[PDB]
Amino acid sequence: ENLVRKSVEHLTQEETLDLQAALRELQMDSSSIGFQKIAAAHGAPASCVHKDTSIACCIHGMPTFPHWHRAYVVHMERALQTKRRTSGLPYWDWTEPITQLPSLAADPVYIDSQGGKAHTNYWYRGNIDFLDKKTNRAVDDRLFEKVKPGQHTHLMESVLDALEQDEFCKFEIQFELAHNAIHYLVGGKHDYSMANLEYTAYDPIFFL
Amino acid sequence: NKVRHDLSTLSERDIGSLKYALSSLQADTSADGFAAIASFHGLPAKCNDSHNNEVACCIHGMPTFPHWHRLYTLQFEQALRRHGSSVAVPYWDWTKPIHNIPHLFTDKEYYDVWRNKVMPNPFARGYVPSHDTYTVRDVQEGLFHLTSTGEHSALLNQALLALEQHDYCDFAVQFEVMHNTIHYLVGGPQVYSLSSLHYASYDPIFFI
Amino acid sequence: FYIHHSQTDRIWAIWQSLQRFRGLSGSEANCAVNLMKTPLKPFSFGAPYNLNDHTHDFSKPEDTFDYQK
Amino acid sequence: VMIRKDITQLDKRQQLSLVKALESMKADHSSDGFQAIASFHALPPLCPSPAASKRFACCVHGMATFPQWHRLYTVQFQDSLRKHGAVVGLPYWDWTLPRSELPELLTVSTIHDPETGRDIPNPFIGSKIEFEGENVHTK
Ligand code: CUO
Ligand code: CUO
Ligand code: CUO
Repeated sequence: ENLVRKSVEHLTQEETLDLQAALRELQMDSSSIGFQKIAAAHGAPASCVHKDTSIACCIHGMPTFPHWHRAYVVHMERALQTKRRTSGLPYWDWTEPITQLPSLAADPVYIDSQGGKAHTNYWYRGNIDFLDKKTNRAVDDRLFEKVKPGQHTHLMESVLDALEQDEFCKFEIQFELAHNAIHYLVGGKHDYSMANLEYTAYDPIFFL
Repeated sequence: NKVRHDLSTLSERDIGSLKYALSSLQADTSADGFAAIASFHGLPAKCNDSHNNEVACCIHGMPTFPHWHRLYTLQFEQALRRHGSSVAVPYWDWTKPIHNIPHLFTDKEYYDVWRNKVMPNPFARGYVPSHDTYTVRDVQEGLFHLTSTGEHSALLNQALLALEQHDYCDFAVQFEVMHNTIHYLVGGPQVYSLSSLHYASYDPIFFI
Repeated sequence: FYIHHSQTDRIWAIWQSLQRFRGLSGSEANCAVNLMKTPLKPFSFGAPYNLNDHTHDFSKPEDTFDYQK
Repeated sequence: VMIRKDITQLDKRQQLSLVKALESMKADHSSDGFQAIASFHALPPLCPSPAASKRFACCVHGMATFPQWHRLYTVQFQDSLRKHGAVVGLPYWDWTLPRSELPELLTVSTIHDPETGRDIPNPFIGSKIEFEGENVHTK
């Protein structure tokens, strides 16, 4: 029935491979349904405001912000189903510190079993068709991983404070800030990456 | 003309030179270049001649075997020197137990630079253009050596035994086998790897 | 550029030797004490930009006089 | 005791090393590399920070500190060449004496060192300014 989203780590190899093949298949999809077209919605190319001057189409700094992005994931999720993705879009729990990056997203190369050939992982990256360029990510802040005097982490603290807020809007301001950190760490300096607003959509990490 | 140092001993400055040199090595299209240089070891087999009848170029299971590989290393060293490598290619002392795979080779990305640009680590791997396949490595953790003595690893024992042999021929037999272990370790089951005769030359670990 | 500066540096060294003859310590500079202390970039900026350890340590000009260093 | 000698005095072997070393230095991808080293003195300007909006050129010119800065600059090159396998220290061209002929080491465009027997351009003759678009020989 309804798709279930599990953590990336939880994903089984079988599940992961389905995901592996599906997005890679998805990348090929030229259709508007296709991933490349999907990326456009988040940012460049922008056409958010129709005839008037374009601006990035994504609500940020607004309470609408969580709504828009949530909608965004589903769109991709649907795409995976076309891909015949077995399960829903996995989520990378940034909050918990992780010793290493997630294998699925992190590994630049995915090695299939049975001596499968090593190929670049689809999750590792994607290409920007409109602006001929390849997206890239650099994690300047490797340190973020496993930094914590205990269970509480900077993200946890930030999120927790946001959590303790009845007002949705009050929550949003706190919540949004936590959200932005991942883009910053992953994207790093690179112009084409999660760090950039327009470019970030291309990275598959954005998805997770 | 040249000194060889251990990988661990290599300083960042020293390694940095190596990092760049290999990158430039990879670039070298010429026969002297890396892609061409690799073929010397095995596939494609140019060895008897370019003619269709062909065999692997390297001599194995033969007393000539140590001679050939020795010569082979110099070819790379000269290549790097041309490239501007400051030092002779380092050797990865296998005999000592390896807590972890050397950082220079292991790191997929070579983040450090004044530029602090992120790039792939030429040391990490290369790809086979003919096959249009990519190198892969399947390594066993077992390589982390545990032994009763601790000092006397299997490699150490095997190497030492070979060492005590006046007969060169006898020496070579023992000598080669110890040599074999690393190819198996890194390559693992992967068809395209050090474990493979033809493919193995591609991996940069090979030189080390 | 390098060749020229080498010569210029050579003459500077010459001056230091003359100063020793004078009896002034060659290493010691009396003048512009404030500037000498300050480290000179990018030498001060070590890696990744400056791989060289020696220049990095040496960035203070005070240290620079003794070329032998 | 690395020794810096008059460029003229230098041996063919000594010359050999410098030519090869600099040429390799030119190639050096590293930050230690020649192109990078060059940027220290002037453009691209590194001084305020390697990445800063307004950048100034690294010249402690017109200051007392000036000889010291340049002194380090030379050694930076010298150390670099050594990484390259420079046998000796950077030589000095004594302008003080009048010179009918310009130094051959720097002047000759092509170098046909006898050992290799191959002919290559004299890295000492010039360099290319990469960042500046001008992919011209430093004229
Ligand atoms: O929000 Cu538009 O980027 Cu995560
Ligand atoms: O032997 Cu031919 O490769 Cu180690
Ligand atoms: O260059 Cu700044 O001094 Cu000769």
